[PDB]
Amino acid sequence: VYADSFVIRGDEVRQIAPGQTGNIADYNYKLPDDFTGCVIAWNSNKLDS
Amino acid sequence: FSRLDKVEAEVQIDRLITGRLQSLQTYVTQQLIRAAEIRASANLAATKM
Repeated sequence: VYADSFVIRGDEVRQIAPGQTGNIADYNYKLPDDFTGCVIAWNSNKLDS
Repeated sequence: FSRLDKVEAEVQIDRLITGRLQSLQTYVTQQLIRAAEIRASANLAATKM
């Protein structure tokens, strides 16, 4: 089991799914096409901002 | 391939390839019948000679 971690803008949370493209899906962090496991995303406006 | 997601592309293309392979089995199973009747005419013409 491996648990990654990062903080991205709210608009681009849809972009971590496999098979997407953009400025956070090809130049920073790209998931493989045959991904297993799953993503746990939640708003954190209280702490980061 | 060029207008839909890669993770869901597997089921779409797999739908078509099974269709062709099923359609290929129909062609061969007709020749097995056809080859089994020319075999009769190949075994009666071997008698008149």
